[PDB]
Amino acid sequence: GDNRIKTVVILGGGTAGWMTAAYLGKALQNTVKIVVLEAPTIPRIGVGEATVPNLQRAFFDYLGIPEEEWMRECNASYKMAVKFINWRTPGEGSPDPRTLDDGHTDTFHHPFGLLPSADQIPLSHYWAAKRLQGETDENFDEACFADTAIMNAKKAPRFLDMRRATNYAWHFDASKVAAFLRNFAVTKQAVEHVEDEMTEVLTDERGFITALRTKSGRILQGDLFVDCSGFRGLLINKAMEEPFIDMSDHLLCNSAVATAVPHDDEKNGVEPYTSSIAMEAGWTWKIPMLGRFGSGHVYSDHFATQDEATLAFSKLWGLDPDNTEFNHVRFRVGRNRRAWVRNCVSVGLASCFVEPLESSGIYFIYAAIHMLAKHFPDKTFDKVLVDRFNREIEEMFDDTRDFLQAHYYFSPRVDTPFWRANKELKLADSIKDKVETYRAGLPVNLPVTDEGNFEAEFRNFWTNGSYYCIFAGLGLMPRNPLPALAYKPQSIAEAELLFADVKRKGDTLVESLPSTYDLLRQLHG
Amino acid sequence: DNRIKTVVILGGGTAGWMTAAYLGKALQNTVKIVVLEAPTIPRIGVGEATVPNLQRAFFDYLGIPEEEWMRECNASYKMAVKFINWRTPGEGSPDPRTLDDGHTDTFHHPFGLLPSADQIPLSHYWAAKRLQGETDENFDEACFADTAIMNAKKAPRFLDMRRATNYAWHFDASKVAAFLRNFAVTKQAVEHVEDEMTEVLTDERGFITALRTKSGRILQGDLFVDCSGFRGLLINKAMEEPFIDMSDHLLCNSAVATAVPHDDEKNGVEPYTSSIAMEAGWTWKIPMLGRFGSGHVYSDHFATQDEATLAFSKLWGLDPDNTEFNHVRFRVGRNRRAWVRNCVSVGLASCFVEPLESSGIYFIYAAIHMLAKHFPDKTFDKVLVDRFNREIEEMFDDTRDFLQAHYYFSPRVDTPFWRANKELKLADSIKDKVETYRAGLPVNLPVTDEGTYYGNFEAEFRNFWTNGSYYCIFAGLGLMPRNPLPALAYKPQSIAEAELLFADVKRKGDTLVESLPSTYDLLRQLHG
Ligand SMILES: N[C@H](Cc1c[nH]c2ccccc12)C(=O)O
Repeated sequence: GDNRIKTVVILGGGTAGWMTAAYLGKALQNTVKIVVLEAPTIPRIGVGEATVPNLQRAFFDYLGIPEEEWMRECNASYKMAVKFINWRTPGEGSPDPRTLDDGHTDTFHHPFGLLPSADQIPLSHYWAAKRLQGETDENFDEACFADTAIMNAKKAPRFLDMRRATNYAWHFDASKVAAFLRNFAVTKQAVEHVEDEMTEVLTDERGFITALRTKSGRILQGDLFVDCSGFRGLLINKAMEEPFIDMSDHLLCNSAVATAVPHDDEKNGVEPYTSSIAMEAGWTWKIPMLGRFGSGHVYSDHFATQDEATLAFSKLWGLDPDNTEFNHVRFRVGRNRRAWVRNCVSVGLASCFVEPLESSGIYFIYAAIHMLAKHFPDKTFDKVLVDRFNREIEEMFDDTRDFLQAHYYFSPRVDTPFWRANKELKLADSIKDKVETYRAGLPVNLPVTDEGNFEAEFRNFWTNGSYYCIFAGLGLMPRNPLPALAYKPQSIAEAELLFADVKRKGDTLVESLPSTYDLLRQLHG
Repeated sequence: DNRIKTVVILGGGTAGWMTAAYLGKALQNTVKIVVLEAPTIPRIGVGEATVPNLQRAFFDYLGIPEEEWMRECNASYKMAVKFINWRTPGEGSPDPRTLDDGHTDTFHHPFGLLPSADQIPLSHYWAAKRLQGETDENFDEACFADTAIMNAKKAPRFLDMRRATNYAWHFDASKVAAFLRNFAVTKQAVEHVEDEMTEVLTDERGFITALRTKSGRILQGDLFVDCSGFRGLLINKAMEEPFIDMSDHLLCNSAVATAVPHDDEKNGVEPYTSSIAMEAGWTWKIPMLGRFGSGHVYSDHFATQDEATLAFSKLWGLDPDNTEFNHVRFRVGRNRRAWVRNCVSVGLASCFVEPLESSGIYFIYAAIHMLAKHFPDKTFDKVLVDRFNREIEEMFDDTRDFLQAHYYFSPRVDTPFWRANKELKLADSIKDKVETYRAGLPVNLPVTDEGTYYGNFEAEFRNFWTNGSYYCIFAGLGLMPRNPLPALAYKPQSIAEAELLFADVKRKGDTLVESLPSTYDLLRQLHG
């Protein structure tokens, strides 16, 4: 016979909806009808969104969409790191770094370049040895990644002839990526765009969804439903009654106030990185694009009111707190008990969320979509397929939640009740174990690759290098060097050449590369 | 200077001399290394099998070329373990019985990673075709050109030594030990003390300060490696670390072995290890130039040594009185902790399973590799020790589980041995993987190419038994998924892309089965 899914209905557009539609369009090879039900788009100012480097490999390449093509259509810029500003020093927010007890600037980078090795030990470990033994005054980021010097000079990750210099991710307008993908899905993949509100969810006797009724009275029948409805979870939470697990016992931020800020890219150039600017009750992103930069103060409302937060946010950029356009979001932090129940699959905010401290939102969507295609059911909805999908989403999420918690728990700051309450939170066992490992001088989640394949990154997402960037950046160091280094003088010496190579290539590239500004100007024909 | 200054290794053989040689290179002559070994009573070379990383991870680390060590220990090539009669009842025989469905009862467990189409391994396209009647081909022959190369007994290299395929090694264990002793003493300033141990001297915390020899000499050290074999003279006896018996997971606990002269002119040489099923266990065959090692592994709760020796002798038609037999009674399991205080267990002193999937040398290499990475100073940081212990326990339990799957999913129920296998519990870890397989999903999908996998030990160690190895054993024993992977029902272009991969396997197999020398002719050239 034929027990296959025939129709898929996706509730909600935006990134989650149109990413799911486009990806399933390619994955299911036109054997399945795909419908997107999206309420017509109330226009909101492009507050900017940041990504991680596998986005082109895991998503746009699967779809056959060249990098330059999609960037041109959504005002995209380059990202070589997240730069953390004032995460160690007390007081009011400021774009400018305060000065540490030891005299150095309170800035550290989390770049995506992965670290070379000598004698199967990463350069991280040789740096740590020299720092703990007084043989260097260099920061981890400066010693270990040429990317740090390239970002300090605001240079581009590519040459004008488009040769790659370094690894990088992307800044873009979310609503314009959604628009680009809608058009691609509708014109290239026979996806049906239904512009209407949902009013009823029709369910059979055993609790499966049979169809969505729209305002216009159209009945969208389907065998499988993707909830991309955002925080409301119109299908997964409301209709299906799957509980959401709040994880404010792990992260405190639960609110943001955002906007977009015109920018003199002639004077200042463009920063090829996202900035995480510390504040009293949370932090503030800055996502440079050609002509402006998106920003949003992420805060806990148990430690600041919306007005306190809006004032503090406005003060930061020196904006008129009444006559500038603000978007105010109150978000869920956590995940559904189960991402997929019966014939309902949650993707995006409907599934899970953390604050965008390490740009995890788009990644969560393409990872979930990738796992849906791999676990794609027939009408029997085998419980093992569903359970293994749910297992992958919970491990993906908890991994990134824990990484983020490490950013708060190991901040030295104690000046406001927010920063103090961070130290009151329990750490998940998983991240206590990794702290203990790091503190003994051992690597955490050693990377295995030279490519810098989505599947390799998904199983080991936050590698040794990323733990060092955050731990060492916040001032947490191992108790001692890796003991094996005391027996390996030849390896120490081999590592000295690697540090020299980082210095040389940093200097060579800081001279030969165009500015982010000049590459963007060339790109946006 | 709080560093370890001296390392004392109790015991030689493979575990002792591999540890000595590896630490010699790893510690860059900043540390004194002593091997205390009782002088060597010669024993029959019953043969040992290995995995492919051994040349890259060990001999190449030491700068020893492949041809050099193979020539010194009568080594041959290995492209798989071949399982014979694991599905059909009756007495042991070298020759495969026939299944109810007409297939011969042989299946291969070769090396390499399976190619993919649309991020789905070739295993899954094969399974679809088999469950849907579109193929009568075995998993092994559809999915690995190596199966055809092994069927013709051809070599994994051409005579000019171009690589054709993946492979590992058969060798004489005692000759590899001898080769490495000589290398460690003459090239790495290791001190060989030929004496028995009489005393283990300890401080107030129970840390070892020195070993007394029979001659009365006192070997001081800061770190002790127990390579003493099953007796665990340091880890179990002196340190009193309990051994966890795991006969509630595997039943075999005995072996009777020997070496068998072989007409390599008539029969050629098999470039693989054979696992020949018997009534109370199984029998290895490890071909080398001129002879083959063999040993019947058995449970003594289901056969006596006589029963086992007779049955083993019957198999090859050996004279059960006038052939030389080695009789081993082994412990199966691992220490509660591999490393206690300043005592590190390696080899049989740490852990054992029967050599059903050639895990002996690998267990040694992995422990040695992890010792160098976790190498302490005199403060013996408990986190270094704990992380070492965690790696060895997970390594062992993973392979114990994989091995149990060989017995639990054998369809055989004809003897009380095969029946008792099905009375044992499966560990959770392996139940979960069976359930995943049975829904058509991959188990332990490889995440790197072959270059990375066999080039960086850390990539192999985190993914040792891949999707391919689960299919080789499950499908080989006749456990199949309930249904194909549902995603495949929506992916006709991907089905078609997989058909080209099957065609590529056929072409490579046929091209190479014609152009390659016999294992015999490559061995003849190698041992010139
Ligand atoms: N890591 C795997 C182990 C392996 C694969 N096939 C066999 C056959 C016999 C023993 C071990 C293995 C590899 O080497 O590819």
